[PDB]
Amino acid sequence: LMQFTLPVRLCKEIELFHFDIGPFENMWPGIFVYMVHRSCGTSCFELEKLCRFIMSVKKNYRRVPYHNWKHAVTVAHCMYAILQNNHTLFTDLERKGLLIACLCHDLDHRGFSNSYLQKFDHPLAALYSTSTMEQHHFSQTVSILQLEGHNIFSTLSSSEYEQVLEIIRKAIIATDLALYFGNRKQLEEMYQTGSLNLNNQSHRDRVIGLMMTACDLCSVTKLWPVTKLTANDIYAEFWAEGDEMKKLGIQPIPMMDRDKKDEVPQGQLGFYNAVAIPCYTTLTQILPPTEPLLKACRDNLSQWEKVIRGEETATW
Ligand SMILES: CC(=O)Nc1cccc(OCCCOc2ncnc3scc(-c4ccc(F)cc4)c23)c1
Ligand SMILES: [Zn+2]
Repeated sequence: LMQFTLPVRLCKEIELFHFDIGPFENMWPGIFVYMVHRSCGTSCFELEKLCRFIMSVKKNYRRVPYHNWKHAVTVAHCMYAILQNNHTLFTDLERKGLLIACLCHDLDHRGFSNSYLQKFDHPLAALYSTSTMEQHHFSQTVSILQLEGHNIFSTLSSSEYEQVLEIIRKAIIATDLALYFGNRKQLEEMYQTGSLNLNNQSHRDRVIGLMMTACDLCSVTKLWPVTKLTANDIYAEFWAEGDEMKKLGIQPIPMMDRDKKDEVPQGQLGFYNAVAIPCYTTLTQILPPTEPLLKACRDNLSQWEKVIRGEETATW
């Protein structure tokens, strides 16, 4: 049988949460196939159909500084590290579904938030009033699955197929950060009152939603030099959206204003405190083997504090 392999440094480092997939774009499909085979087995997909699916997904990602193909594969790797560190918790269907959801979660992203679509009066905002881009990303995912030769789920019953596309739909909708706050608040209550039950489908959903936020934000869990350079890509998108807000005659929030770069360090502190730390804290309480994400997140907050106090500087 045909079992994908990696050079020794990659074969080992890929098991770690802080793995960087590197600058060689033509290696990323091989990295993804490798992760699926070790996460779900050589059986769970027809390799011809998989590679065809991957290459069409790649084609429907755009040339944007942050929400691109590299990000898709990076987010899938985080989900792979979480699945491999908790191999006993997830069904055969959830493992298959979640690596696909991660690869597809940002399909056809143009570097703009839901707010900008609503202020621009984009057509997708008429089709879907909430989680605008995220419902688009999912309907893109369904389209690629319905292309001739791309149905990587072709061997499932009508029943399992519907279950796997409901896992993918909810997984992709949960990457809407507006939904994250309430989702994590409810999980924190259910954990502390001891009512959280992984056998309750409704509880599993919320838990899978937190994992998707954790994987989506995973650039804050890398080593500082990777985190620091990804920050330049994130703000490159943010500043372009701020410029497009000014063209509609709207003053953008300061974090989207390229005239307020000075405020980024303090902005990153807010983000680590209000979003990142709480996210990996709750994920670690529910899934203890995910502690390294929280630890790497705390290390980077401590690096942004160093930047504020002038003992360290980011050029951007
Ligand atoms: C105090 C406070 O609440 N701050 C606060 C709250 C809410 C969002 C907020 O964004 C701060 C901008 C830095 O954003 C980021 N900063 C570092 N890493 C990453 S990885 C993904 C994002 C990312 C995050 C939000 C997106 F909409 C789009 C991508 C991101 C900051
Ligand atoms: Zn994403």
